[PDB]
Amino acid sequence: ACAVDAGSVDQTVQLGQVRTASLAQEGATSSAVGFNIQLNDCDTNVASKAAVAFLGTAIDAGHTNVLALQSSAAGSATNVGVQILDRTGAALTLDGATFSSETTLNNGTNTIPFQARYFATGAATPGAANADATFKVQYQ
Amino acid sequence: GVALGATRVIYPAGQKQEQLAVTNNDENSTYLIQSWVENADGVKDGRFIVTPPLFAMKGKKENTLRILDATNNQLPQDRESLFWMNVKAIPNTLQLAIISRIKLYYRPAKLALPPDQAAEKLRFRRSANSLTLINPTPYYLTVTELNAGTRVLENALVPPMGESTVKLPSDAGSNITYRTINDYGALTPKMTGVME
Amino acid sequence: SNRARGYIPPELWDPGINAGLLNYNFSGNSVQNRHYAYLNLQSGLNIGAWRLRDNTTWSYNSNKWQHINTWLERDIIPLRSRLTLGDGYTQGDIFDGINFRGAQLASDDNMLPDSQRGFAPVIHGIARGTAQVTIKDIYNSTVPPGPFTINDIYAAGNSGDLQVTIKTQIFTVPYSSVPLLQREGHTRYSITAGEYRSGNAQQEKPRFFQSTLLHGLPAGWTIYGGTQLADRYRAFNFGIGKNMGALGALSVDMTQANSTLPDDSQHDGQSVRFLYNKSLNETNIQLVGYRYSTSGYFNFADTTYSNKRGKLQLTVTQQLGRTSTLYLSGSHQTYWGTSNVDEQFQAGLNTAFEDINWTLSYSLDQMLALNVNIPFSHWLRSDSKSQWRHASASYSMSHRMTNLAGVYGTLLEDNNLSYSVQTGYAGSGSTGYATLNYRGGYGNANIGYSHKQLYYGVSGGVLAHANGVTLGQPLNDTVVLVKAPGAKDAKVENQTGVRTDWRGYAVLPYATEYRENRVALDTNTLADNVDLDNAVANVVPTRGAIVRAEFKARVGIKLLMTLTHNNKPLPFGAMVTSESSQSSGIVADNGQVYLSGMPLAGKVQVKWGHCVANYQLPPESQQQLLTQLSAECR
Amino acid sequence: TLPGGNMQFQGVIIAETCRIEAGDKQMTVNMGQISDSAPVPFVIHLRECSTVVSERVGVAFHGVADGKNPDVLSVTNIGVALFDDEGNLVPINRPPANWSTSLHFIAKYRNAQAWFSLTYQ
Repeated sequence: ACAVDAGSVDQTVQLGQVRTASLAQEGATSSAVGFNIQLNDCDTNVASKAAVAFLGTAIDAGHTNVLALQSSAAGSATNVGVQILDRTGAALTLDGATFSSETTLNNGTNTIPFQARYFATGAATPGAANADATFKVQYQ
Repeated sequence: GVALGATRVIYPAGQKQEQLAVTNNDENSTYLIQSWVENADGVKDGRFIVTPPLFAMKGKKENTLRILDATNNQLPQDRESLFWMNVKAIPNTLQLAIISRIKLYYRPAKLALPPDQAAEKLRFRRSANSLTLINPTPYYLTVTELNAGTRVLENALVPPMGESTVKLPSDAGSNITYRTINDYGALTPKMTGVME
Repeated sequence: SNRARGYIPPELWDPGINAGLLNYNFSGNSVQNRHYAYLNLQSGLNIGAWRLRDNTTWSYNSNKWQHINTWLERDIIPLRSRLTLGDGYTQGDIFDGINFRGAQLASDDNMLPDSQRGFAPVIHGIARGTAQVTIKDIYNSTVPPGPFTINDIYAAGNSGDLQVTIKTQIFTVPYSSVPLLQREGHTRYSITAGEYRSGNAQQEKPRFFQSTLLHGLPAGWTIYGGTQLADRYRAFNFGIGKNMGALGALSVDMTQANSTLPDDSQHDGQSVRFLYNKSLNETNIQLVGYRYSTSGYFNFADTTYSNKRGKLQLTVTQQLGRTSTLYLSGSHQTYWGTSNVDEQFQAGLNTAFEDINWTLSYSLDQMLALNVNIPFSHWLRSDSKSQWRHASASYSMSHRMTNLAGVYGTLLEDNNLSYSVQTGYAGSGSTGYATLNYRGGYGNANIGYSHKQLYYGVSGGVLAHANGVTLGQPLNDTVVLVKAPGAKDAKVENQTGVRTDWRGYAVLPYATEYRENRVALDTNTLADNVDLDNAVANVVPTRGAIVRAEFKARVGIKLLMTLTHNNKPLPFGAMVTSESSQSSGIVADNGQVYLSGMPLAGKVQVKWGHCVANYQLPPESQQQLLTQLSAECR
Repeated sequence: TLPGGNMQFQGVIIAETCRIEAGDKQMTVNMGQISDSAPVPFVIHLRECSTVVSERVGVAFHGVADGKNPDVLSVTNIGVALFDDEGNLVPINRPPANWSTSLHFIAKYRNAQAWFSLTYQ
């Protein structure tokens, strides 16, 4: 019934600058940047709940819940990754079949917010940090 | 303690001002911060102004230093220029005043070679007991990890369009490896030396 | 008592300010086939510490004001929890997530420091003498002789083995992770009372009680219990989870439910949920979630009307070449009575080498997809300032065939104007898409043309605080109200299109709650005539708190003054004050003092430990960025 | 169940200078009264920075020079001499010479302030 908002298909989110002080050892985090997935022309009768599934490359086997960083000729960061959190503050895995917190769909424009941040899987080395993940919207 | 936001500051020509952060995370120390800028030789010069030149910080706090240009377009537009930014944090007995020096790269707009590719274009010349680094790139090169076989050499800084000489032991290996530091303060992966 | 890494005393948390909050979101869809108006309005009042929130919807086809939620949430620091009165929802980690209207008292994980989140075994034991105990380097410090309880181990998920070296008994602490596990000495509780609310009109509205408890016993054990009582449904859930270290982690819970059907018939049932997370092998991470529901087992959702024989989920992830991520997922559901079985298998291979990001996915009817993402930054030099560098190409092919090739990125100075033009083809339908999103300092406006559909939407927020009304981007829970009077058009940092208006008040839509966040005003894009006393502040807001970060700005022209007393530069540390604009400063060196916000003509007062210096400036100095004058003091 | 699209995250990471934390409170090394002399040790800790950045740090001393000897800090007819852990004299007002995250220095008689300069390569 509903259709994902056009423009939300191709979305770019800027995390700003994070100094290496905030990423000391494994488990350290950084500031969070808000973003959302828009939904328009939703019919609640056909589907009443919505969920989002994220699919993306993992930085390492033991940290599948953290994205991987693309190599850059200018020098990308090392042992750092991108972490995605739902509205409940819980980390989301990137296995491709883990639906986030199901949210009740409403008639009209629907917004499902999420958060992104930097997760240090090791010693932090400066450089560019470019990542990308494929998100899937599921209707119930 | 006092801490600088970045290790080196890139100042693009044409931009009015630049920003740099100064942080302190010791909630029980009073710090008088003083700032200034000196030329390549370490002599105080008025070509750059830091605002505020001096102020006071108490508790866990950070301030924003603003760097203003005053060269008034009296510098070349074909090569980068070097300056030294100095930040001092003033707290019988001896008092320890900590002064930190960081690099300031004044970078013109028009440039043929992007900064990333400058590292791979460095050239070497092996003399009898010294090594000379020919750098026809328009960027300052901060060469470290200058390893010569089983003998490691001293780090060096080569200005653009120039050559710098470093000592060379006779037992140093034939192959030479070096690394370059980018604008973010990270070591470029090891690269071999292209002898001419 | 060692404080946890990242702990802030609760007295440093700002409850907020007395303010009215409004969040409007209007959308208009004009579809011309060879008009729908939706409006979502969130009203709110932050009086004292409570947070009154209300949601309203209005629609128009080409008037129906419909309420959605009205709730008063509050934070209780002594109970380390939050209280929700009104229409809310229950997470239901062990039970089923349900919406309701009533009183919910729930513990919160965010209020704890980031160190004490997730699962990480705590290190006990005694170190002889002064030992610099080292954990492989998550933690590195010493400890006085005697028993020590290291509990600052960060949540690292599966990971590997933590080597503990005392300085020398060397013992390792391998550990696994299950979401249902808890740390040692950690208690999570959730009490919910009130009526049940559901979207379906057919379902009844009974009053219910729910209790959920999660306790972390020592040595990697977790005991979790739950009780769901109602007029017709009575269930008790008991579960145990164990960390076996190298072997893995286990969680098993049984729920006994006496449930009454829509008919008067009464049924009894038991359900066993078994969850197993394999440790790291070789590389490969496996999650096995099984649920066996015997005949006669029902949930509270089925009880409030007017079975599942078994469920099996198996997820295997393997990383190869540090680039490719094999994702296998299998779901298999049986049924009671009906012998039909629902199966779903999904296998994906995602690889991102250099800048190219290519993903090939397969799913079972079957569906295969290939996605290629290529940022334009690969080809053109990053030195060039052409806006086209902030663009990327997406090429997708889905097998019916669906091809979609598009360019997308930003082309404005502040990366506010997000543009996306994507041609497509379905096999023969040619339905291209084009969208322009603008995120400015007065609201977000998104307009889209789809080959015909025309979307136009505006989202914004109104804050009625003490110092007037401030308009800004749509508000997301905690909002930071930045107040810098006299500084018009000052862009904040680490956010896109969040600018101060002529009043000088702006709003940061998002700031992490119970955490230290930096609010900085970028002086680079700020007017020369205005100077900020402090361009950075730090605030730690609470859930739904409007915290104010104050920055004082001097509006007069900046000025550097060379002061000499008795033909000699003023001594270091001399205080220079100016009552003309209430400005202050300290002499830096060589009798030079910097002063922000000074009038054209005035007199400054100097205190070495009492002198007056008159000064006047020609109007030409006002047009100059930084003026320097020399004024001998009396 | 329909595909959503791609979502890109972009940012940059920058290093930072090593913070200086002298052992004594407020960086005030108490020496004592005078009737070389008894050694007075002071420690410096370079904290919150990567090892590579910390390694490439040039440490130097400079300050007020005594009239009798420009290589000793001015304070009667005495001065403060600074020695490294190895005990060799480190002259004041000298070019940097790279010397891990914990520095140790000794002061001896033979108040004042000593500009302690850390250049970051």
